[PDB]
Amino acid sequence: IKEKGKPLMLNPRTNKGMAFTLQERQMLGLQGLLPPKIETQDIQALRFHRNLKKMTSPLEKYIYIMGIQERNEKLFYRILQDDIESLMPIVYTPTVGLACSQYGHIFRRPKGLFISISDRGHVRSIVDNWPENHVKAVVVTDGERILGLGDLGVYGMGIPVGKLCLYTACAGIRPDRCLPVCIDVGTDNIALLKDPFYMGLYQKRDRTQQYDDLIDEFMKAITDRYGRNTLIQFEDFGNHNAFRFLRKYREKYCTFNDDIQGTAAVALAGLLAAQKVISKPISEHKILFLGAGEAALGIANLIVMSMVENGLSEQEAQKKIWMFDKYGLLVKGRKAKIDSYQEPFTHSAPESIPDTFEDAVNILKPSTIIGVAGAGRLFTPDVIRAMASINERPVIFALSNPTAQAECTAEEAYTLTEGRCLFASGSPFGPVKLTDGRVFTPGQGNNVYIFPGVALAVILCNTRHISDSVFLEAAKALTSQLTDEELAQGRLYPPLANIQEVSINIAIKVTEYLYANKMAFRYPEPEDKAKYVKERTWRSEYDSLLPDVYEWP
Amino acid sequence: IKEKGKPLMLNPRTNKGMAFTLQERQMLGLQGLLPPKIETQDIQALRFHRNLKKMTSPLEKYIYIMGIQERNEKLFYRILQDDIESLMPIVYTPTVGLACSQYGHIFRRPKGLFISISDRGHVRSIVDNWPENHVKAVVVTDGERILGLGDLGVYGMGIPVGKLCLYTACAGIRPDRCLPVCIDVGTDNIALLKDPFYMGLYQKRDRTQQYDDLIDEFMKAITDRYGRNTLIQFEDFGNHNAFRFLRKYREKYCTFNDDIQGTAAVALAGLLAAQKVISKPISEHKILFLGAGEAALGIANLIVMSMVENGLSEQEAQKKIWMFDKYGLLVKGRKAKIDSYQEPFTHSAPESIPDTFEDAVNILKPSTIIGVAGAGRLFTPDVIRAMASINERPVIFALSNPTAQAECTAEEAYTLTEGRCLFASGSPFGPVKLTDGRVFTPGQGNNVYIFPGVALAVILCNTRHISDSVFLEAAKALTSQLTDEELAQGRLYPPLANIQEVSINIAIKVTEYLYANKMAFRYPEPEDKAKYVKERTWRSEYDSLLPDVYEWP
Amino acid sequence: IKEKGKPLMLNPRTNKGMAFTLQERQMLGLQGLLPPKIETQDIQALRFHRNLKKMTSPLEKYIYIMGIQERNEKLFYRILQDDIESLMPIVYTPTVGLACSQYGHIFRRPKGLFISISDRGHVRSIVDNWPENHVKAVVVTDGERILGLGDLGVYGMGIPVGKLCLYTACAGIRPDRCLPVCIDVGTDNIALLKDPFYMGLYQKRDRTQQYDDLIDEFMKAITDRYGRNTLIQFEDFGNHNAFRFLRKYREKYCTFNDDIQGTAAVALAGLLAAQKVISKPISEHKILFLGAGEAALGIANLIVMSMVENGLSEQEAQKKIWMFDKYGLLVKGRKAKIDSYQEPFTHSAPESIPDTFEDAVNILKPSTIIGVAGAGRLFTPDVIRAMASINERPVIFALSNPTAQAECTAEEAYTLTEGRCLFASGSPFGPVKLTDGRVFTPGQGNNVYIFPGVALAVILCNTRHISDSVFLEAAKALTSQLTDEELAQGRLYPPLANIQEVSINIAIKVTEYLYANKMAFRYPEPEDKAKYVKERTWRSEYDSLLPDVYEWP
Ligand SMILES: NC(=O)c1ccc[n+]([C@@H]2O[C@H](COP(=O)([O-])OP(=O)(O)OC[C@H]3O[C@@H](n4cnc5c(N)ncnc54)[C@H](O)[C@@H]3O)[C@@H](O)[C@H]2O)c1
Ligand SMILES: NC(=O)c1ccc[n+]([C@@H]2O[C@H](COP(=O)([O-])OP(=O)(O)OC[C@H]3O[C@@H](n4cnc5c(N)ncnc54)[C@H](O)[C@@H]3O)[C@@H](O)[C@H]2O)c1
Ligand SMILES: NC(=O)c1ccc[n+]([C@@H]2O[C@H](COP(=O)([O-])OP(=O)(O)OC[C@H]3O[C@@H](n4cnc5c(N)ncnc54)[C@H](O)[C@@H]3O)[C@@H](O)[C@H]2O)c1
Ligand SMILES: NC(=O)c1ccc[n+]([C@@H]2O[C@H](COP(=O)([O-])OP(=O)(O)OC[C@H]3O[C@@H](n4cnc5c(N)ncnc54)[C@H](O)[C@@H]3O)[C@@H](O)[C@H]2O)c1
Ligand SMILES: NC(=O)c1ccc[n+]([C@@H]2O[C@H](COP(=O)([O-])OP(=O)(O)OC[C@H]3O[C@@H](n4cnc5c(N)ncnc54)[C@H](O)[C@@H]3O)[C@@H](O)[C@H]2O)c1
Ligand SMILES: NC(=O)c1ccc[n+]([C@@H]2O[C@H](COP(=O)([O-])OP(=O)(O)OC[C@H]3O[C@@H](n4cnc5c(N)ncnc54)[C@H](O)[C@@H]3O)[C@@H](O)[C@H]2O)c1
Ligand SMILES: O=C([O-])C(O)C(=O)[O-]
Ligand SMILES: O=C([O-])C(O)C(=O)[O-]
Ligand SMILES: O=C([O-])C(O)C(=O)[O-]
Ligand SMILES: [Mg+2]
Ligand SMILES: [Mg+2]
Ligand SMILES: [Mg+2]
Repeated sequence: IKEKGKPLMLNPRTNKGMAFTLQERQMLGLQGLLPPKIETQDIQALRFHRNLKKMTSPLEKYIYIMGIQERNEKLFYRILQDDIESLMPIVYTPTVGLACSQYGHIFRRPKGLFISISDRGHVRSIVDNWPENHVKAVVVTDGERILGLGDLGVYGMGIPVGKLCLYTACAGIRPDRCLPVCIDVGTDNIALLKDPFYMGLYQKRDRTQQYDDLIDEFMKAITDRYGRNTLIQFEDFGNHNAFRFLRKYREKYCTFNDDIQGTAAVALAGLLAAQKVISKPISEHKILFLGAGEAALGIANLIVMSMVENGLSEQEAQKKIWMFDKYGLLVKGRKAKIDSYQEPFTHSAPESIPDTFEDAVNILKPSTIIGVAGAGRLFTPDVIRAMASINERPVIFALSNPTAQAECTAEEAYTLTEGRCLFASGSPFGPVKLTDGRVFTPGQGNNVYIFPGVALAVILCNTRHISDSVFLEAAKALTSQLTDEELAQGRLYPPLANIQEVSINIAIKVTEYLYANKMAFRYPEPEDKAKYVKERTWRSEYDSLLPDVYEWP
Repeated sequence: IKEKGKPLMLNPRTNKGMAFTLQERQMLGLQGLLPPKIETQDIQALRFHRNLKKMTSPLEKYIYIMGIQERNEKLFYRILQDDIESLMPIVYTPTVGLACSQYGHIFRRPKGLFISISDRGHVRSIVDNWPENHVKAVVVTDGERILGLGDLGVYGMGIPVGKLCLYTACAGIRPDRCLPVCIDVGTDNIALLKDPFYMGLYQKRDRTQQYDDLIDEFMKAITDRYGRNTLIQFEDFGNHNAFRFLRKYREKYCTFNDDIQGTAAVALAGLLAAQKVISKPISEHKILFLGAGEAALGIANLIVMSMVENGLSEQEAQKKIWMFDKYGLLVKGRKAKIDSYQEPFTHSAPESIPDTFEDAVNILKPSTIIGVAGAGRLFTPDVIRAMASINERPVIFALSNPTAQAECTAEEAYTLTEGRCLFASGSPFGPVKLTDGRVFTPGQGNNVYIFPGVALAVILCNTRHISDSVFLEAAKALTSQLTDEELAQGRLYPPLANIQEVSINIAIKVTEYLYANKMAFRYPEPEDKAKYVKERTWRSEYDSLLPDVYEWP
Repeated sequence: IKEKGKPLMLNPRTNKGMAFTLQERQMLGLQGLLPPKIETQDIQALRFHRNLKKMTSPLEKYIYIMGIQERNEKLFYRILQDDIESLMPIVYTPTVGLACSQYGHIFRRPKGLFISISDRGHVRSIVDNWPENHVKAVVVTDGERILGLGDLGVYGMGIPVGKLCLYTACAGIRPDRCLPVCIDVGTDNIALLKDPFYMGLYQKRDRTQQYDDLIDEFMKAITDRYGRNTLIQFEDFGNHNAFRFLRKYREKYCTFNDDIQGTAAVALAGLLAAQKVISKPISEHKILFLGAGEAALGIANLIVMSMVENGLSEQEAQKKIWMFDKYGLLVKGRKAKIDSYQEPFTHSAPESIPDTFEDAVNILKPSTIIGVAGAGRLFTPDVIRAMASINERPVIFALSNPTAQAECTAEEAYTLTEGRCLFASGSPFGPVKLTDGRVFTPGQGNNVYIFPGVALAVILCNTRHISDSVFLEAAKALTSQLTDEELAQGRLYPPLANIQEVSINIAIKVTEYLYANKMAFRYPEPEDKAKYVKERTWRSEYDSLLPDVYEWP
């Protein structure tokens, strides 16, 4: 580092607090600016964990923990590192959604880069304003589809901020190499538009060509400063834009859309674990999605990709997938429009056309039900019992977020199906003890199990473009870590507590994969990928800031 | 110092070059950015002296020495400290004059603060731009009367730059507590106006109320940022303005005029010493100046002041002084105009009116002749032979600078009067050996003998305004240091080799005087003035940049 | 740019002098710190050229131009650009060697990075100390074979500084992306060892493994901070080490040796041109080198590379080349040893063994004579007259530097062979007018025609390793720019005045080549190489530093 004195205390990337040794203190000119006591990170964490236990509401705790990050980065990740399983719900879903829902009211210090449509033509001057000079990963949003909460405009910057947090907390990507970005083109949320605390532009969402230049000007400005192979992960964009931007840049830049492909990998991994227990014939497999958007279409494809790879032709596989959106079942010739991506899963209409999802479930008789509408409890007990009746061991995936927008709860799933089902939820749900003593621990089908390890590998391997197979592999690497004993208690995914090692494990297998497919451009090719990855992960342990002083002979 | 790395080297105020000890190098991040050798200031000064010897021209030497000032401040002053008497003619008169004459051609790096009439109304933003926060001394010019060279416009910034050099070199005034300023309101110098290299406004001198308001705004802006008692020394302004500004601000700010008052002190000191060898009766004294501007009136003033303190009434004192300017003898009722300041020295015309200065010397028959017209060799051999005939020991002062503007040379003074005369010149002149073997070492009547010492006192004493009697006392304190032996060799002033110690001794005498007259506001009053002063002179030895590291009990 | 105020003027990479516009002065906090005048780069260079035309000696000039670089970088390259042909001899051979010869005496401000054997184990800390964080090209030396001046220790940093100047002055490589490095491991020059001004370690050259460790620690340190394909150009190392390191790193890093491969490329281009005038049958070709080190071996091998490319087998190619070193002709069975590299040109002794070069010339009767011993005038008139007698059109190359160590002069060559020869020198020589009115313009066989454009292409194409074919192509690309009429005046090389375009042209021909050979890794591959290259060349014109201020809708 190049600065000394107070500036080392103000910069959270360098600030250690009373953890600065007396040498550093005296040496860097901090002596007298800190109390005579010299703490350890151990104690600093203690003070936090003790102060946090006294808090009552999650948003109060979210404001607290996120405030460390703007104070002392290393202690902040040490805090997360100490108990990820418990800080997850606060720093990530569901509390992150409640946070964005009132970002402008709890705003203290700003985080991330902000790019509004009012800066069109100068997106590069802004980019150049970012303090970090070696960014490797960018997570971008326009806040049109923030979780299942809809259009939150600029109030949505809490999403990329919380995702990049997991980048470091789970895969150990360097914090100073990540960059959260929020593109402000207006908002259609009228409540926000009449809110004095709104942080974005007081205008409705611009949907013209002006919008497309902007993302273009952005993509180009970013790569022009940080490199052509900078990882750019699109997050929570509208359905229309997510797909068109993914198809627009996936081959131009190193980009991927978490909501489309990240979600695919995790659901496929969970579905894969489920087959481990059901061992049902690939032929008698039938899946019905609640929703036909980004996630549904992404999961659908990756699933067909696993089927193809397992025999079933692309066609015979797609015929195993049905989708039910806000207008009903996707069937050929329906009044409601079907897009390019849906075509493949739109079939000739069944005998009777379902009016309700419970109808679809009874007409189709699916073996798997995956909710991805973000519309609420659409998996009524009638739907669940329906499934429980149709399937000895039905697979129910309630993946919408946050919790309030989930299709159903761990509670209802297990209870209504009498502990026969295979439950998975996008948001956290506690274990479920049944009258008859049995206890089920539900897994969390969240992309957070994929995107950190998959971003690690892509960065470390200097990959140029992310192919969809990479996510097929990352799904296998994930489900390859589920133990028969973890499987034993209802978990379709490895314990969240072990997410850091799982991530790392995924990143390794994925790099191995990239190199093996001539997709990794880092030279030379490490002989031992495992060692290559672990040797490169960022640690939260304070680093010495003392000058290199040595004697001359 | 609060910086580290390359910046310490870029800043000449902190730069040591190869003198940065190895520890400083490693601790301040300079290791690798400097050659493996660790020199001593002593070696550094050798390199310089070794190099300067190879140089043929003074301007080439000036460009070189002034260049250390913009590279290594400590080394630069060390260099001057090494041999002030030989470096003076270069860094100062006469070489400075020649440097100013083409400042625009030899420009490398800018020095000082520049304020042009075009910045009117914003002078304070400019002042706030100065990097140094605790200025205590300012030397300012508008370049209208640069030495005897006339209006040189912004090319005259070399003057304030050199006066402040001799502030530190002679009196040990901190270099970062000094600020040379240039007020560019245009120039009347046709040549510079048609010169592509000129550094100021291409416009005739602004002599409207716009100018007076600029000076005012400057005086205010400066004191507003640094203090009401900040020392402002006016240098080389036009006759009219010099007086106008001095009367206007001498009681408002802590300011003085060097050309008027600094000159007066030195011509008095010299005149005092001369009287020691002559011991002529006060009644018989009769002085005649060649010139009647700033210096002549400033000296005529202090002379009269002495005479009054030694009997004579101010009225009869004045009557012993005569003046002869570009239009001839100042006499009551002459056609050319006399002003407020010259009226006391404009007398009823003599029996015959002198056409030339030689005529004056013969009609008037003065004991002392003080040249200060800045017009060249006006003290013709005849003027000289005339004086030696009129007086046994004539007193001849050729004070105009630079050397080419001087009224005569030592060589002419001594040889033409047969070593009888008592000479002093404004510019440097070497010893003169007469054919009869006698060797006379002329003294230099230059205000550099006065301003550095007076400035240090006024600063250290937190004095608010500088009265004329303070320059009277600085004259006594200067003459009181001339030894009989030095007097014996024709020196009317202490060797210039001892200018540093002469200056500090004058500093102490003036401080003693200030506190004695209730004009010093520094509390508490230092019991021992002498030590108080020497205790606070800036030294040229490299200081340590290492931090204050020490173990804890 | 992230800094305002004085720091912008101190940093030469940003400083514009009086070239800062009034808007920038006011906006960046420089108003008042610069004279009221606003100059253009055009007048700034005018002042320089005018000031320089007054200087008498080249070292005094070299000191003046190199100081501009430490004051205002863009103006420095502007003056260079203005007349490269005239400033070449000063900023480069022969004045650069003269400067090096007494680097410690003319030392003003440090340039480049220094790494001594005493920093072994902390080389990374030294590199981390370098202000620029995006270096792409490095020119490193140990001052062991500085030109034909031998061991100059650290006084040799002048060389890597000057080479990196031609990088920018000729191929428009960004100055801030270049890093000159000097490795001080001691020196054997006793004259330096007892020199009080010497800037390195007062110890004899360390030649143990500790030396190999250091070079290795540097190689890693460098790539660690700036990337695995950072260009590292070894310059003027000892014969043994030059080859040792080339063989050792050429495949691990992106490195090359200027003295070895550079010279090869430039001599082959000159030879090639000469073959255009001679048309001699490949069969009848016979080459004899004066010297058998870095340069000779490097040229020898590239010559062979070309003959084999045109029929001749490697074996019969080598048979055409003879070398005469300080011990005499390299023949099989001689007492003076022969290394691995010379083995190929160490033939069975001729009839009569030559004791002098003149003998070798008359024994062997070569068609081409290439002096590269740096031992002085060894191409005696007798040696020349002999060549003119043996060959109607003899090819004489006096490639040693500086001019004093050159084998012979242009005048000697042309005059003694009566304008029949084909001359090329490694140092500048004026045209030669023969008594019969004929005027010859000798070419300059200096690698300066090669290393810039080649470095540009390698940098631009992100090449990982530099093959020897690259230099073959660079030779063709260079000789392909010589014009009939240019040849017509005896030029075996394009005029030096066009050195910039030539470089760029060679740069493009090489990247086209790199790409065509799958040796460039910059993604994606530009369709039009020409535009791609001119697109990215650093320009000497001042860039605006004004922030991007724009109105919001
Ligand atoms: N768990 C994870 O890893 C993860 C990842 C990404 C998105 N999600 C969640 O998935 C939900 C939807 O996101 P998306 O990207 O698929 O959105 P989208 O807007 O692209 O698609 C939503 C789909 O659900 C349909 N729908 C809406 N209301 C419906 C209703 N009442 N009945 C039936 N269908 C209805 C819509 O027609 C649409 O096809 C969000 O709540 C989001 O939080 C979860
Ligand atoms: N001050 C600076 O600008 C600076 C300082 C140190 C290193 N660097 C860069 O780092 C590279 C040196 O290679 P290396 O050993 O660091 O990695 P590497 O070459 O093994 O890995 C390849 C890429 O992965 C990135 N990377 C490695 N670990 C990362 C992590 N934990 N989180 C996010 N990104 C990570 C690297 O930046 C690199 O571009 C050089 O290309 C250099 O430009 C820059
Ligand atoms: N970083 C800073 O801003 C800084 C640092 C050290 C001291 N100071 C100032 O210095 C004063 C401390 O008292 P002191 O004992 O040094 O002085 P002092 O009280 O004995 O002297 C009186 C005045 O003369 C000035 N002075 C002393 N030596 C000087 C010199 N060699 N050249 C030019 N001016 C000189 C002082 O600034 C002071 O204003 C305080 O007023 C303080 O504000 C400021
Ligand atoms: N040695 C020192 O310490 C010192 C200090 C200040 C000024 N000076 C020198 O004194 C000279 C004048 O400065 P000033 O401030 O008195 O200037 P000024 O402009 O105030 O006055 C100059 C006077 O000289 C007169 N004059 C000009 N030419 C004359 C001539 N040819 N014959 C007779 N009289 C003539 C003018 O009429 C005018 O009255 C300058 O050359 C200056 O360098 C020396
Ligand atoms: N502040 C910074 O750290 C910063 C700022 C701007 C650009 N960059 C870097 O520059 C690259 C952007 O692409 P580009 O259009 O500059 O080049 P490019 O991608 O077309 O060229 C490929 C390589 O050539 C280098 N290069 C280009 N011109 C050069 C020149 N004139 N002299 C020396 N090297 C030159 C680049 O550094 C790059 O690594 C990115 O890799 C980015 O990391 C870094
Ligand atoms: N013009 C260019 O572009 C260019 C480039 C690189 C080197 N050079 C010059 O080439 C010269 C040598 O460089 P190098 O790297 O080849 O050196 P080197 O030390 O590797 O080889 C020098 C050779 O000259 C021989 N030699 C020495 N004295 C001799 C003598 N008196 N008679 C016959 N042979 C003698 C040595 O035996 C040795 O074989 C230097 O003067 C250098 O300036 C020129
Ligand atoms: O961000 C997320 O956690 C997920 O992609 C979602 O939208 O639910
Ligand atoms: O500047 C001086 O040294 C003096 O006041 C003069 O004007 O000659
Ligand atoms: O560096 C040079 O100028 C050249 O390679 C030489 O050694 O003569
Ligand atoms: Mg999301
Ligand atoms: Mg003056
Ligand atoms: Mg060389």
